Amino acid sequence: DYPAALQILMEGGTHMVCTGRTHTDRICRFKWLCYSNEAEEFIFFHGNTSVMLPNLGSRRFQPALLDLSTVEDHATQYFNFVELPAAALRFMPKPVFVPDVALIANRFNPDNLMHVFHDDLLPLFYTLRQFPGLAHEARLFFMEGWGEGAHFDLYKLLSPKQPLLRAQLKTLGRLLCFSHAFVGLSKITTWYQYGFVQPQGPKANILVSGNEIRQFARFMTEKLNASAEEYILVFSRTQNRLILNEAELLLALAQEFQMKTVTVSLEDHTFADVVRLVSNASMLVSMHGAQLVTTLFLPRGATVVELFPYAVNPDHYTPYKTLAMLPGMDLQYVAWRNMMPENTVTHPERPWDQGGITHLDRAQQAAILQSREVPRHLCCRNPEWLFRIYQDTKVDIPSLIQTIRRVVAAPGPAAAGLYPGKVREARCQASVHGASEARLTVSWQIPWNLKYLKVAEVKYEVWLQEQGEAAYVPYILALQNHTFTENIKPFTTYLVWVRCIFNKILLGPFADVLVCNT
Amino acid sequence: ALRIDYPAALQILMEGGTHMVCTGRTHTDRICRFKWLCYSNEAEEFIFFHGNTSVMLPNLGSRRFQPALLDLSTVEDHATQYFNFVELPAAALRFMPKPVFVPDVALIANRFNPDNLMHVFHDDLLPLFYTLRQFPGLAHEARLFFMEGWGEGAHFDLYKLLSPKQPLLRAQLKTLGRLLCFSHAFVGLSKITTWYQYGFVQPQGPKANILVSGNEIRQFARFMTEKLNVSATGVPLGEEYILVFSRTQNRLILNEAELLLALAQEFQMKTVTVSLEDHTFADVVRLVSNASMLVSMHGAQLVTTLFLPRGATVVELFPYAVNPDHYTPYKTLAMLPGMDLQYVAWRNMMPENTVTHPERPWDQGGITHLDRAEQARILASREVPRHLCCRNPEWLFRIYQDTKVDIPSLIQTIRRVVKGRPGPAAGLYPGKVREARCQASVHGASEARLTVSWQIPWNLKYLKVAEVKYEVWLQEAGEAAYVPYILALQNHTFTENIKPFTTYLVWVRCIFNKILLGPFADVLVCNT
Amino acid sequence: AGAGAAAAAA
Ligand SMILES: *[C@@H]1O[C@H](CO)[C@@H](O)[C@H](O)[C@H]1NC(C)=O
Ligand SMILES: *[C@@H]1O[C@H](CO)[C@@H](O)[C@H](O)[C@H]1NC(C)=O
Repeated sequence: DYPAALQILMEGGTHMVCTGRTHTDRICRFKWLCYSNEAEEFIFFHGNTSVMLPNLGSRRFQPALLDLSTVEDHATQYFNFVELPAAALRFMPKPVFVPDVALIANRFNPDNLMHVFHDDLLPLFYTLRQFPGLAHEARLFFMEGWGEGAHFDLYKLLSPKQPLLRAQLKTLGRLLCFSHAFVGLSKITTWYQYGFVQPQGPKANILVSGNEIRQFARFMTEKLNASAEEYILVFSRTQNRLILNEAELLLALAQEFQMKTVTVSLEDHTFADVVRLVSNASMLVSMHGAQLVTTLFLPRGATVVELFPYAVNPDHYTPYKTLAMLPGMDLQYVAWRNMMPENTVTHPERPWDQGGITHLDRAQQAAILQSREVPRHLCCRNPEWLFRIYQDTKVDIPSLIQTIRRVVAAPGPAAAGLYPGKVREARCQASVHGASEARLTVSWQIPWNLKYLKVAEVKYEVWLQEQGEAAYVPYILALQNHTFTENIKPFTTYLVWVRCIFNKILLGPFADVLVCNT
Repeated sequence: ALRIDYPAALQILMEGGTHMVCTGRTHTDRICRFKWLCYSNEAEEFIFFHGNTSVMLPNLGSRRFQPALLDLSTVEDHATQYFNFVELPAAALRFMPKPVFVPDVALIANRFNPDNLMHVFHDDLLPLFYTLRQFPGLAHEARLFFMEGWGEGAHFDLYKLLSPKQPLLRAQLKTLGRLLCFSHAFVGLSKITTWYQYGFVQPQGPKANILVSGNEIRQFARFMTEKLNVSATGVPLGEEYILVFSRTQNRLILNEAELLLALAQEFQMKTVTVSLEDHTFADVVRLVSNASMLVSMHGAQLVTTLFLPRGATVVELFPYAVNPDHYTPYKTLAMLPGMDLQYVAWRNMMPENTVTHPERPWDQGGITHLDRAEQARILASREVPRHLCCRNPEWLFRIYQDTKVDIPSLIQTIRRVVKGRPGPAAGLYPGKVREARCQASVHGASEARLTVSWQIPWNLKYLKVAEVKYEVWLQEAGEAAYVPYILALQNHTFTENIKPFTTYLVWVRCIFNKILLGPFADVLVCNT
Repeated sequence: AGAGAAAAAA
């Protein structure tokens, strides 16, 4: 069987068919893709069955073939290969073949829980399921060059096979060749960009809703075997960015909301226990931090209470607000900001990577201490940002209660979210009553899917443009047959668009335009 | 073995609902994998049922109608080829007919023009061939479903070559049941193999960024000749021939007999006539695949260019008033890198050698249905002006002319490319240059200089490259990109615009044979 | 009640 595989590779060569016309949305299916551990290069061997789709010519290096990580076209996570004739294998080491179908990708930061879930686990979960036979067969190959990291058990939940790191590759041989490998990750589940070009914030076009997040959450909960009574869950930290009056907070929350209030920690609980506690929590209170990505495990109707330290504007750092407020998550979000400079504890003497500022000159650390709000900045090591985000915080309990109370009246515990179809049989007809004046009648049938729906509010939006103007003019209607008279001139061509709306915000598609003459 | 459990599949649908995962961020490059996607023949709508395990990826919200989910055709954002579904709760199945399940994994797509051979190969066959190969288990298991609404068409036998399973048309779906539900269905087509656009927004022409090469075209062609039971052995020697496409119809070569004798004598080679109407398509491919040269009037039959052997020449003839540089779907196909074909275009310049037909119906070039003032403008025009797609009457009037080919004119046109007899491998790119180093020099009265060095790309150690050069760029900290240089060997020392402490950014890349530009290595900051 | 790939029969 090995002689056959070596024969197929040397005669047939590498085969490549890729998704997408751009490198930022490209996932490639490879057959007989090779990797040289010596040169640290992927190899496309040209044989007599080789296909290279897309065939980019010199554009394969403008900038590369695809992105290996989901942090958009990052200069350090590009994938590419070098080309060789399949006959060149005669001067190369006898290749070692990986029989398992493989998914090759790069983890952005295996040590940060937010990056792990947002950049890796969620894209991996659904990139697997994009292609048949991957979700239960594929072996993950991480090539970014990091170690197992602080959360390697979570990656193992995806795939029934042990993932491989790049360092483990050289052990197997000088020349590996994957009989069947997929390369790249979908960006479709991401909702946040970290701020390499403009300040960090939500993505402009989020293509994932709360339902897709939750289906992933239930999968992870099942693979973790973790599938008073009501309680408020306070997500404590143990190393840095602490809540100094945690005990006072627990009692005040428990008294104000008449609910058991309980702490959880990443350092003192197993992650399966963390998920189990978050899955049933009616409210999640936490300082801004990577542990708040567990928001995706919260049940429908829960409330997220994110605490921000002194001088940190909540509107500038919204990865957990964006996740909690996604359509379909059915979560409430509350942000609280420490405005009281005596309720904060700074640590200017720590290393630079955890907020220290003594590496800066005297005037700059003074301007930082005097600043009352962190300015907008870019990734990744803004000293004022690191200095303020790594403070310790004494929470002013009265103001926190008042801020949560603007949203909550006892922390809550169904489904919805359908869009209309097109209206059908849209017709128009004009008439000229009495003295000189036009009447435009528009009618239609309900969308075909409304026959089987129960919608609290069904409306129809009619868009009524004059032949060649900037007119449109809005109309929201409940009926399906309307006659317009005001501002309807005779001997005029009117274009009419009709769409149906469920519950004010679920806008259906427009039907074909109606041309109507008065 | 033969697992057919309707109740379990029905409860998976009623409890779980539809599952959708799609590639791409925009609707013009989106292919969708569906599980339990349903189609109502009464509503003529695909249905997404929301259930316990439903996934909608992407979840576009109201943007699913701006303009649609994806393109069912490869004619990019047409207007009449969009795919979309309507949403229902899975529980609504209680008020609907009992569904009929398609246990086959399906590929759902729209054929653009099943009657035109160019559209069949360019819009459908090649995109279908490689869309199937994008996902494991499709190439030899999927059944094709065509939803555009056309009949079988004149070339349905070609669509059936792509799959062992017989494709289905939309009209045939009602006979299966009122409500069809696909257990596993892929929707959409890749645009990656296309090379031409038909002129719906701007005049027709080649795509700006063609993402397919001749090698991928020829791998598809090799698959098709195998399915057509056409061997791949070739002709003997002395049996080479020039192939001339003929028509009974219209768009005729009036002096075909003179043309065949002239080409045969000029190029010292037998000439053969081929016709789409008089030959089975297997015979057409059999003839084209040995042709040393292919001569034909501009028309859909020239898409068979993709079956030509390496080294053959395409000779395309254009009737009077038709500018060849305006109608290049086959010039683009023939001149694709890796196709190994030569292209030649000839244009009838002599109005005494054209025969028009103004009294024919509109779709055969007739102009009798127009105002006589526009008939006059057409009859007097010496060249079809640029236009938008489809029913341009002057274009139709000129392309349906008959043509008397000026044989000496044609032979000169071919002789600019074919110097002897007509008829019968590489293409690799360099890697990055390795260990790129630069060394500034202190000279004389604090003169500076720059010496750059690098190793050969790693893949060059196994390569047979005729010409290997290297391209070096300079720059000035924060000013426009300096001088580019192209040199033969891996060393050099510079002299111009030198002198003290300046950050000089240096980019180096290797180039194989004129045009194969390799990637740039990491930039080198060289302080003076 | 059909899970059919199905042949015809007139
Ligand atoms: C709409 O109402 C008009 C009267 O205003 C009537 O003449 C017409 O038949 C109605 N059309 C439909 C489809 O009900
Ligand atoms: C033409 O070529 C094809 C393959 O290149 C081959 O099947 C066929 O036999 C050839 N024609 C003749 C007359 O042999």
